[PDB]
Amino acid sequence: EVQLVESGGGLVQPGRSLRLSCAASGFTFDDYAIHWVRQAPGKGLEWVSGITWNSGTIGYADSVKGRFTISRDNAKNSLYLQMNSLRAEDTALYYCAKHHQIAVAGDAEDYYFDYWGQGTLVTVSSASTKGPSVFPLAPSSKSTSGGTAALGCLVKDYFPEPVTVSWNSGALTSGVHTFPAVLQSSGLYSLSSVVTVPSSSLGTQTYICNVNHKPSNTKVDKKVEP
Amino acid sequence: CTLKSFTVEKGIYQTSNFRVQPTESIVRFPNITNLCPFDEVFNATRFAS
Ligand SMILES: *[C@@H]1O[C@H](CO)[C@@H](O)[C@H](O)[C@H]1NC(C)=O
Repeated sequence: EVQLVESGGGLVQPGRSLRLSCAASGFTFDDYAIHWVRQAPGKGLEWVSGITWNSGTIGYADSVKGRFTISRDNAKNSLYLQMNSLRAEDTALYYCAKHHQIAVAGDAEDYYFDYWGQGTLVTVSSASTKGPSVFPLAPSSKSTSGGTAALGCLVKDYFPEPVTVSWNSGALTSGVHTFPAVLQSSGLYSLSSVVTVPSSSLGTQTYICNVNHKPSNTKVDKKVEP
Repeated sequence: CTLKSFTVEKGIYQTSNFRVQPTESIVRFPNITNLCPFDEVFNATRFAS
């Protein structure tokens, strides 16, 4: 139904500017308010700004005034948020939340979110983007049970973490344990995944680990072999 | 007038044409319904810029 796809986000130097977008799809972008809310990793959420059904600003927070400017475009059905003079305390997952009520004319100001999205990791630091390094982890011949053998990728050496792993085309929603990354005392991170990988008799997956990284755009299509 | 003379003979003559004439200007239109959304654009809460 509602598909609040969010675009725009990555690694930027402190003091620069960027443009965030949130293309709405599923409802009418003329009768529902959509706001912006960030969420620091494991440190709760924080409301940034918001706009009502019409072109109207409902306010900002106590730390984003003068630097952030939100704008609404009802013609293209997309909400935009401008960020100026980004600092070290602006690294969070900015979400694109909608509103449940239709915001009738004569009522009381009461906004509560109903539809949420995924968010874009907007990291602000002095480091630079690094290219990922996918490696075909060997599915060793240790065969005790049916699907005891497993193969995956060894993505590493990447500062931002908008990591999305695919196998064939963006499918095979079966058991795939994508382990979270970790800062290896150098700012970089490391990604890995584990699949079922049953008995290999030319009747298995295509052995492909597509890794998409926006700040380090590069299409890796390397295969995995035992 | 219609038989211009002053010694009109005996008979019946068609002279005028009666016509009873109006007394109001009645205009009858249907009921108002589905008013336009002018209550949420002139009595809104907040604008932007
Ligand atoms: C605005 O609201 C008031 C009170 O509800 C009402 O009297 C007025 O007619 C409304 N104005 C418009 C333009 O509808």
